[PDB]
Amino acid sequence: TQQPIVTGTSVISMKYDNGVIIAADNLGSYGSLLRFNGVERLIPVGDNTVVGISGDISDMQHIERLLKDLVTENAYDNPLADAEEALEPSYIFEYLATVMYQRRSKMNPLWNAIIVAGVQSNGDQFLRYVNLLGVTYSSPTLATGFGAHMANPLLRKVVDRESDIPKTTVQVAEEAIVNAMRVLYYRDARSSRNFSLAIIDKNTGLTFKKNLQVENMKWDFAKDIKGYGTQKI
Amino acid sequence: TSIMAVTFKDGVILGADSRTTTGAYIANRVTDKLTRVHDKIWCCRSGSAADTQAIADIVQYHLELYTSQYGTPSTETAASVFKELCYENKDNLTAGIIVAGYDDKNKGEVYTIPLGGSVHKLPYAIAGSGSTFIYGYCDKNFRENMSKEETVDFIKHSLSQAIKWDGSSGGVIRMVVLTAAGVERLIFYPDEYEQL
Amino acid sequence: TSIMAVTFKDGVILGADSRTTTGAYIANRVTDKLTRVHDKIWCCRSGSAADTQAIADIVQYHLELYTSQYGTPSTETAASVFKELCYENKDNLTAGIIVAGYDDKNKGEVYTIPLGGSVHKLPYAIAGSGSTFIYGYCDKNFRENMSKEETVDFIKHSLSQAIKWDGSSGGVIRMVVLTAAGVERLIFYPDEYEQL
Amino acid sequence: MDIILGIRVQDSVILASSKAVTRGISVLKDSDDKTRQLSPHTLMSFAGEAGDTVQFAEYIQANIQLYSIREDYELSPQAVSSFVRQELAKSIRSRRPYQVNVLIGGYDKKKNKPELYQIDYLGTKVELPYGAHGYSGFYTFSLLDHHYRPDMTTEEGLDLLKLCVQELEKRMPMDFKGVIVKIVDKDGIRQVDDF
Amino acid sequence: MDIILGIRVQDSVILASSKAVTRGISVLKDSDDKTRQLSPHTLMSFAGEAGDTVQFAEYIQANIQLYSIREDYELSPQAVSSFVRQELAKSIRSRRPYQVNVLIGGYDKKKNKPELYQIDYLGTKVELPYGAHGYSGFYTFSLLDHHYRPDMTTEEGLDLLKLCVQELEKRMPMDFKGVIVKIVDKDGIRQVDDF
Amino acid sequence: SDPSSINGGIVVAMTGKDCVAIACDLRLGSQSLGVSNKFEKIFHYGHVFLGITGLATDVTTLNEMFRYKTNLYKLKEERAIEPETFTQLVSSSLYERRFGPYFVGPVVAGINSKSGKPFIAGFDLIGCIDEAKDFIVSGTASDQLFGMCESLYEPNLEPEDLFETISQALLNAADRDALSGWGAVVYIIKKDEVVKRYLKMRQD
Amino acid sequence: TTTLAFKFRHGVIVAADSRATAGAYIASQTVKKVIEINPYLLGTMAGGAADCSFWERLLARQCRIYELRNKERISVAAASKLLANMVYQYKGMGLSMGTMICGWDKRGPGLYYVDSEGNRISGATFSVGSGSVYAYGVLDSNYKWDLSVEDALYLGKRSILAAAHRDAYSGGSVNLYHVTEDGWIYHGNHDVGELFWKVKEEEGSFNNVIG
Amino acid sequence: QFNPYGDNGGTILGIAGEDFAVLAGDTRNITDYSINSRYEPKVFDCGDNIVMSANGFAADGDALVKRFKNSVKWYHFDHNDKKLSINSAARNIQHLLYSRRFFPYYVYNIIAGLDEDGKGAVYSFDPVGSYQREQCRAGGAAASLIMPFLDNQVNFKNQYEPGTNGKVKKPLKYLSVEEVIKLVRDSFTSATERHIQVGDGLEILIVTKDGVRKEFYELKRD
Amino acid sequence: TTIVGVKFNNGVVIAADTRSTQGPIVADKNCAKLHRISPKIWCAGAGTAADTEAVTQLIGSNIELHSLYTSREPRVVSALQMLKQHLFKYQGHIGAYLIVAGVDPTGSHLFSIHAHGSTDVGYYLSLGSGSLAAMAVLESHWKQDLTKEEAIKLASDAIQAGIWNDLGSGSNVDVCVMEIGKDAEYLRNYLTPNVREEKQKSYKFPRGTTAVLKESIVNICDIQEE
Ligand SMILES: *[B]([O])([O])[C]([C][C]([C])[C])[N]C(=O)[C]([C]C1=[C][C]=[C][C]=[C]1)[N]C(=O)C1=[C]N=[C][C]=N1
Ligand SMILES: *[B]([O])([O])[C]([C][C]([C])[C])[N]C(=O)[C]([C]C1=[C][C]=[C][C]=[C]1)[N]C(=O)C1=[C]N=[C][C]=N1
Ligand SMILES: *[B]([O])([O])[C]([C][C]([C])[C])[N]C(=O)[C]([C]C1=[C][C]=[C][C]=[C]1)[N]C(=O)C1=[C]N=[C][C]=N1
Ligand SMILES: *[B]([O])([O])[C]([C][C]([C])[C])[N]C(=O)[C]([C]C1=[C][C]=[C][C]=[C]1)[N]C(=O)C1=[C]N=[C][C]=N1
Ligand SMILES: [Cl-]
Ligand SMILES: [Cl-]
Ligand SMILES: [Mg+2]
Ligand SMILES: [Mg+2]
Ligand SMILES: [Mg+2]
Ligand SMILES: [Mg+2]
Ligand SMILES: [Mg+2]
Ligand SMILES: [Mg+2]
Repeated sequence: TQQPIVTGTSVISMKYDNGVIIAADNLGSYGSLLRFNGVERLIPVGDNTVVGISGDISDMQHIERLLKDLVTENAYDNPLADAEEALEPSYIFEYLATVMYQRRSKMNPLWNAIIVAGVQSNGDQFLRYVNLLGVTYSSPTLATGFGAHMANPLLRKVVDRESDIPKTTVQVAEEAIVNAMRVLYYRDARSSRNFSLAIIDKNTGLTFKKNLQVENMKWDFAKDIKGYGTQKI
Repeated sequence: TSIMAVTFKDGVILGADSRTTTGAYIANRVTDKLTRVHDKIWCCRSGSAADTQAIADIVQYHLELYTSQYGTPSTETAASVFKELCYENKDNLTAGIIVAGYDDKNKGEVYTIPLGGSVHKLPYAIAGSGSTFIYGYCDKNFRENMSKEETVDFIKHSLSQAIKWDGSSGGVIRMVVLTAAGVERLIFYPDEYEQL
Repeated sequence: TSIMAVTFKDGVILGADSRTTTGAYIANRVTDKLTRVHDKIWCCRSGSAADTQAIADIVQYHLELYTSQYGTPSTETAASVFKELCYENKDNLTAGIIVAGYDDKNKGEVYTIPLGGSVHKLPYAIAGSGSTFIYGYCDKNFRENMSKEETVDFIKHSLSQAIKWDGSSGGVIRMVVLTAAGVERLIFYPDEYEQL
Repeated sequence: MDIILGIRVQDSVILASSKAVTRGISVLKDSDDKTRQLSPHTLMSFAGEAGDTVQFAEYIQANIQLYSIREDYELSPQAVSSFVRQELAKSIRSRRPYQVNVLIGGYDKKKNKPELYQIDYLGTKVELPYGAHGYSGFYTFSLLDHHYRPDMTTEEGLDLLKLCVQELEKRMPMDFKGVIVKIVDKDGIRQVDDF
Repeated sequence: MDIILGIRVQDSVILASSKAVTRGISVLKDSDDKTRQLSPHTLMSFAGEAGDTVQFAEYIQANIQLYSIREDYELSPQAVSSFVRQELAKSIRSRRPYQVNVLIGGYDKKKNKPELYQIDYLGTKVELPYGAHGYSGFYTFSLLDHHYRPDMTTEEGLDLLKLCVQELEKRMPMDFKGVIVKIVDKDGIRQVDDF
Repeated sequence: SDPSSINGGIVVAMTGKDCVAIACDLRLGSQSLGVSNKFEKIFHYGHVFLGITGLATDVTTLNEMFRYKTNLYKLKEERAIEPETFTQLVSSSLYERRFGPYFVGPVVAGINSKSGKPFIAGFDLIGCIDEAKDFIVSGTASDQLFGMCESLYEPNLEPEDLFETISQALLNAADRDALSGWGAVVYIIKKDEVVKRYLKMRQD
Repeated sequence: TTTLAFKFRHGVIVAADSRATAGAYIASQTVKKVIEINPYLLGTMAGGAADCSFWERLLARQCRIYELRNKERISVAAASKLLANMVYQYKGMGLSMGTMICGWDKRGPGLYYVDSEGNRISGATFSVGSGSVYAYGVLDSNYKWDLSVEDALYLGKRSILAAAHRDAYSGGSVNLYHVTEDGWIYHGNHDVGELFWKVKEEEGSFNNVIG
Repeated sequence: QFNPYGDNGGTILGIAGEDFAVLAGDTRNITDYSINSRYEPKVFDCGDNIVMSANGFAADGDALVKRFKNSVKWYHFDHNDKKLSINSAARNIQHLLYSRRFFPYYVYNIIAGLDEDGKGAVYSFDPVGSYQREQCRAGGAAASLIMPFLDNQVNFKNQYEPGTNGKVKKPLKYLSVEEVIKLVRDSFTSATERHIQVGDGLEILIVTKDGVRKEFYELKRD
Repeated sequence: TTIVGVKFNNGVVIAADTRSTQGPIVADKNCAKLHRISPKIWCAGAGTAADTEAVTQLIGSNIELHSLYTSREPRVVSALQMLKQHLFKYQGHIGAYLIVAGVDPTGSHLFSIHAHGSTDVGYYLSLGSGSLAAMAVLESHWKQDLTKEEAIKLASDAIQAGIWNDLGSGSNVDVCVMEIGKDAEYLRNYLTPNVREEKQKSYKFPRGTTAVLKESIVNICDIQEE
């Protein structure tokens, strides 16, 4: 049993017709202090998987090392390591899910919420969640922390059920994710303007975008707001 | 919350962020924490929103009644009324208030009233959760008898840093200029102050 | 405690106050918080004195053994050993450590290791109770590729403010300069840094 | 206090109450009468925390006696039981509630019927053919559920009561030092001196 | 369990132990023998938490019986009492201590003397002319302090024991359902079937 | 410990075609112990019916209170109180004890004598009104009653059909609740006749 | 829960209700609280269903290997003791069991009470569970050694009914068993709802209840 | 302090026919007042004509099912591809559950299939392994809403034959699979109305001698 | 609960869902969360249901007496001030979280009120367990210079977000539009996207199915003449 110290906030994601999108801001908070501004919380595994992590950053860095070691170990005595016997999103997820549940069962958890996004060998989209309790679930849209409360409602307006996935393009899906990140910057007190975004497509592969910023923000209406009720000046 | 009041040559300027939080949720991102208790006596509010509103409303009532009987009250008098409420009800209140005002005789004055209900008259004052991160910056950069433009820049730069580091602070930077010329409201948006 | 490490053109400089406290009593006013784990890899210590000493001693042992087998370790390697101890024993430790070192290949490098045991490589780092008060000042005044004299002034001014506002910080300002030229120790007394 | 029982038969109400008073590991008395006559044809037994019990019982007694003098008329057992319930329902939301459970046994001279009321400290009232407070009913209700008829004689009611007491004396860990038994009928209230 | 008494007279040791077993508000048994014969001339009565009591007593019994077989010799009551004390002093600093208090009554055939030992769950041993565990001694010691002589006969010891039990039955709030009485002398151990 | 489940009990009400029905169990207990099988929880003030679940002392107290208030209403107004008006009186009376409340779950049922419209309403222990079109449930088996009512109920039932529906809802809910049962009563209410029926059920 | 068992002239009667509760919610009304250890041995369940079920089924397996090893059926005393020692290891750990071990062996009919506290008691009459207190009244008043099998079966059935009526956590149905020297005999499942009304009419009892 | 348990909501229902059995469950997964998934399967085909659902704390439910599927696999290896009977599976599951008596699987488990005589079978489990065969059983969040309805509509409880007035009960006539699925759908539709953790979808697994069949029905998404 | 408030060109609109819960159970499927303080001052309430009802009826009563005393139409700031001072006095124990909106001689107004007595001003607001889902919609689609039709759409879309994504919210959407120079229109059940489907079976019983012991006529009439 511990408490989280340096933390990362929401990770958000969704499926679209040819793949998946995932995003997360670049902040490492220390309670109410916005301490570390250059923290990458999306970690690619090969060219077909991206693991997005929220929660304790020290435990994130530990998981990041486990994944790096997993790739090394998979290549051992494996001539098809870059082909048929490469790591799949489903393999990577089940491994983490196994680790998370085992750690909670020893009353010493990895204080994280994780979303594994990727595309399988057969072109199928993979998107599944796991957390410190070992709880797992899958949905067309997935989000952690505040994203669950604010992002999911917006992303579910695009993909409300399974049948909406083929009807959703990459441009529409990215637009929805970027909008959600803006909303989280308006409303989450432990968020940052700077974020990373990753697209895993079955045709165009893995596209990893860094140093993105929330833009097209609405603040001008603030000038007209005066006092808390009766004040006019 | 990041609030400050700074005296300068022509008077005094109040400054504040616009963020109100319930834990990590931002309940209001365009809050007005600079509130008027008299024509040229304003206050900055930090702590409980309900407590500080209830106090400021009572003070505005007292000073309105003072004015009807004895004419325009001094900034010191306004600070005393705030103090009396904050001190006598210290067990039940969570309010950190900065009182700032302009007289023609006394010019610009700033009084800070922390949690206990004590009063401290200062050349400038900072308060709120975000003030912790700018004690060094403000102490190094503050000068007496600054110009209006210099003081606006000083507050802008200071609150910019407070917002950058404090999660409980954010949104727009509101300011209120108190001089003989009158009362001027200023606003500065994220795109402006973040790039400083 | 106020500690910091700053990279500059010729290498890296570590800085620290000299105060150790048991509550409000100053148990030692001339403490050396800048400690050596290898010839040109030093660390700044904050938190528990016992914990940070026990850690630094173990690290110095590991790097001494590393050197006997594999030659001079990198600053990253030293930071990794610190991390491994701080992370794996996070439940029982209270240690905030900044690791700083000079290579000829990598030049000056700074790694900060807060409570959780996470590692963060930075151009400069601040830590300790007194660091809170200078986040704004340091962010505004830090530049990359400063000169030795500029960096000494930057640390001196920064820790001067941290000491001014933090009760847990005080005494002398110790510094350690890490360059190709060697290892230089500096000290600055209250009469010098208070008047800044 | 510990055990208080009540049974309404054809023409009377029988109340059985334990004799023991206890303070810690010591029995202070073995002949305590846990009852007060509220009126000539109304008897109230009681049990609860020390002090509260007697203070409440005597307070009720004084009020009913005052009513009797003022009107020169005896209140019906139903009216008395309702007065008592209101006092307890008032008590439960007071600064310090009376921690008392009572049984009210009375003979209504107007209807020519015996009546038994069970009232707990919350002000929960119920009219019953037989009743008990505390852990008493747990041992006795199975026998009463089996043997009770509404046309029983007073002697048959006493025999069924002996059976209930015998079961208590076998299975209860606490020694309550026997019971004082009282019968309420048309001719008033009397005590069974041999039980 | 509740009351265990012991008295050493001229030529014997008398142990009196309550018969009741209780789980909550219910008496499970009223004929429980809270004693084990450790050897032909050594008897141990016991009382404490459920399970612990019998588990410990039977564990001691097995060890003494094993010693008897191995050496073809009966241990003295003093040697047995010391063995028991060490087991309890060992137990008290264990992960889960035996919550058991015991009395050991034995006749030493070598010295031709009866001996009574009182040992509590901590491993506190004392040799006595008479003793008790729990709240028992609080009621009985004043009578024993008054009436006891070391030259008493077994019949006089039994009469003094009846007096002690009569006082318990009057002033103890709990019904312990009488006592089983056993006498340890030169001829061995026997039970008084009428008490 | 929980005041709302010490004594146990349930109440359910339903609307029909030009009729309403209200029903309750007869149990009064002290936690596990069953004390009375004749503790009726439905009262009436003129043509307005009130069922009350929860702490029995408060059930009895509130009945005596609303009898008091409705009798004064009638003397001053020179008419019987209507269900809509009584519902507001119950709400007012409960909220006046906002920070020292009666631990009850009241249920109003009746037909407006002027409009002829069937009316039911439920309350929380502090006065919040739930004015439902279909049914109201209250008591220790409220979850059970919700499941039964939500599946068995259909609108515009005739009195003799409504009787069977509400009875089966009560009986089967009570038989899945340890603190409810020991008998049951059902009131069938029409504009100018009211029939009361005691149901035969298992006594355990 | 109400379970009882008593020795008598012609063996031992074993009776139990069938209600399982989860707070105020009635989870089940068809619980077998009597366990078939072996054709000459029965075990009752009270408190924790999982605990009682697991440890008594583990007991039955212990008793079986005893028979293979020793060419002899285990005694009631030995069986009860194995259970008691098994549960004693986990004392204080949170186990919740109240059981009776009923059978016929070389010493005749045998009846032992065993619980998770550590008690192991031999007796002619027992009743365990929340409703035991109601059952004891009917047992103690009507129990004799010279009881016929017909009357003895009714007594155990009537005693459960008394508890099922009053105790909120007891009810559902009554399961009856008769243990002889030729083995145990199941005497059916009896719904309390139907049984109550029948007994009320035939016996005249429960006059306070209307039917 | 770290709490190793959670509540993922969900409700399940098992009904045994004369020569068939159904195991139904909603597809909604939740924490507190949030929805995690509107379609997260909860009832599984475990092999040997056995279906299983472990409702409550999803992480413990997933682990138990995973372990039972594993137990079936090794039962084939160790005993010459012998078919695991429903009664044998039930007993095995008790031992899986009681192996964690002092750190339980926080789930309420139900399995369904056919007995060795070909008749429908449902078994119900508590978190620590107490199990029993049942004809009708709901588990999870809205179990208390559904079970009283099934007592009435499956076992005809409190229902008597008109004209006799309480003297003669309604006879226990068997139900078809089509009649059972109607009761399942009405149970969940009613539970959806009054329970916030129930909704989104309903997945039913039907087991016969022919094998395991699935049926899916939408539920309200509010 | 999801409640929202949205300003527009010539007025203000508020909206709410219709679900009431006790734990995981739904007590009322068609609850009315939109309250009338005065003819053109309406308020949506979240939190403790009795408290939002009681505090609204009280302030509305005092607002009516004030309007009669002053011979003026009531103002929103009056209702705002009276509500906050009442709630502040009870230090959060009265669990009323309100969105207060209306039109008066001063113009159109929109405020929020919390249980401890703090008020906030805005062009768009949201309260309750579904406020985050609703605020996500408002932050995504709100703009300056909205028309009446656009504002009603935005408000109901914000409530729907709560209905679908928050388990504490559900059933129907209620709306009230307050436009300057017009009567306030209260649109009860503006949307109905959660009608229950037809049941597979009818559970109407045969008459005589239930066992009965006694029957009797209940005398509801008064004491009769003659
Ligand atoms: B600021 O953070 O001090 C701010 C100033 C306030 C006057 C608008 N206070 C708040 O945001 C407080 C909580 C708080 C946060 C950080 C430090 C101290 C206090 N919030 C509220 O009072 C509040 C929140 N949600 C609804 C209503 N009121
Ligand atoms: B500094 O305050 O972090 C300082 C640095 C230390 C490495 C010399 N630590 C201390 O002074 C600590 C207490 C403490 C104060 C403030 C923040 C965190 C910790 N003191 C000790 O460890 C100590 C005190 N007295 C005797 C021995 N050790
Ligand atoms: B009985 O009441 O002791 C009964 C016996 C058990 C073998 C079915 N126990 C229970 O009903 C317990 C709760 C309880 C009630 C009263 C006293 C002690 C314990 N419930 C369960 O064992 C249980 C098991 N699975 C689901 C729900 N409840
Ligand atoms: B919403 O969730 O804020 C809603 C708004 C209300 C005005 C209808 N609140 C409720 O549904 C509350 C939730 C709640 C539950 C328990 C304590 C406090 C609040 N419900 C009730 O107030 C309620 C519950 N049962 C009956 C009547 N009212
Ligand atoms: Cl504010
Ligand atoms: Cl040191
Ligand atoms: Mg900020
Ligand atoms: Mg009572
Ligand atoms: Mg019942
Ligand atoms: Mg019962
Ligand atoms: Mg009962
Ligand atoms: Mg639903």
